[PDB]
This record gives sequence, C-alpha cells and structure tokens, in this order.
Amino acid sequence: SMRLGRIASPDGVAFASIEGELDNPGAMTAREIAEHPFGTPNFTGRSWPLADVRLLAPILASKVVCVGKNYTPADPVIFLKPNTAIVGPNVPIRLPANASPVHFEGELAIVIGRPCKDVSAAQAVDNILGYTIGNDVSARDQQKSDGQWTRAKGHDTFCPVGPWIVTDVDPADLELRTEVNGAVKQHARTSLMIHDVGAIVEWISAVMTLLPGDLILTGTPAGVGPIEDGDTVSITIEGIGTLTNPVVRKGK
Ligand SMILES: [Zn+2]
Ligand SMILES: [Zn+2]
Repeated sequence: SMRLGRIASPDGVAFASIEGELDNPGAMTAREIAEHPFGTPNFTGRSWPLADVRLLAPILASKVVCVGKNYTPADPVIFLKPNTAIVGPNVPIRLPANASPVHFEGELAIVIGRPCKDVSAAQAVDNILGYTIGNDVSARDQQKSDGQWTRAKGHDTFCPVGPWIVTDVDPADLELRTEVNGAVKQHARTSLMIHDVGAIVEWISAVMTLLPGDLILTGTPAGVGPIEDGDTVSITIEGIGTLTNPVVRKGK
C-alpha cells in the first residue's frame, strides 16, 4: 500500500516510499528503500522531507509499450517508445526545432512488477507493481509523414513519467485531467477505456515478455493538443497525483 518513487538525496540515488497527504507534496517524507522495490521492500532507516531531495522518474524501464486509440471493438494497436525518451517530473520536454505540431497525451501508466509472458487479463493484477502517469509526447507531422509512429513518439524527453507509482490503486474508474498553462485540455475517466488494464496486459504479454519496471502507456482521452516553448503541461490522475513538465523548443 505505497507510493514508490526514485530520489536523488545526499546519500545518492535510491528507491523510496513517498509518504504523506497528496495535497502537501512539500511536507511528504521520502523513506529510503534498501532492497526489493518490486517485492516486499525493506528500508535503510534514512528518510528526508521530499522538498529536500530531487524526485526522479519512478522507474528505469527496459521498454515502454504503448496503446493507440483506447478511449470511447477493434484489437489493441501497440507500439514502442525507447527508454531514452523517459524523463521524470519537472524535467523539460525538448521539442525538435523542426517538429510541429507536437502534442501532449496524458495517460494512465502500468508498471510491471515481475517477469511475465502469456498472462490472462484476470491474472494481470498479480503482475502489476502499480500505476503512474505518462505523457505520450507525439510529433504529429512525423506520424503522418512516416506512417509508423516510432519516430514521432521516440524523441528524447517524449516520455515524461511520474510522479511515483501507486501500488494499491484500482485503475478501473479514475479521473484523468490534463492542463497546459492551467487550462484544462483533457478531462475524462479511465472507465472510458476501450481495452481495460487486464486486456492490455493480456494482449501485450501474448506478444512479448514483460520485465519488472516495464512501462505500459494505456492510451489518451479526447482533447490532445499542441505544446510550445514556454508551456507547462500537468497531467493529474485521481488516486495517483500530478505529473508536471515544462516545455522548451530547441534552437530558441
Ligand atoms: Zn474533474
Ligand atoms: Zn498515446
């Protein structure tokens, strides 16, 4: 029953249990994890107020598997983002000088907690560490131009993830809200997903082995739109928190 994150503290880089009321992130306690972040974590004894440490991307994923069109049936359409696209909370998304329009896409993210393959939808729960937030950043011109979505979605910084992974949250009916400079762009519930978390894990794990720490982005609701130099994009998911990233365009 925890928020699993990663931190850069005085004593270095570590997993941590991030404790406290969600509406006061400053006064939250980062309780340093020693071993077994995907099993039963044990703790070093050290902790810091969260304000005192750098909050990082909550996982080092070997791959990011993603779902296309998934909000209100056709089979899931999946694609990959390279783990070099991942950044954590508050790290800038850097737009290539030549790419326009570049879109945000707020998404519920699944974090896989153990090696698995050929998992049934009903068994997905036993293989899921928990849930976090992803921003499936996408160069739309490049999507249309390539047909394949890989390049459009694969630029460095195009996979913000965080702020942390919640292990006990039920993904079936959670609100997701995306803001760009405080203006609401996406506003929907995960209960509108065409393929639910179990169906997504069943589908993907029938294709490829999923490893502890692997991320799955489960698709974005209506209201996708452009981001530009100077913008800030915040995605909030109920029961999880808020993933926020500034935006800069290269060459400015
Ligand atoms: Zn709302
Ligand atoms: Zn997406």
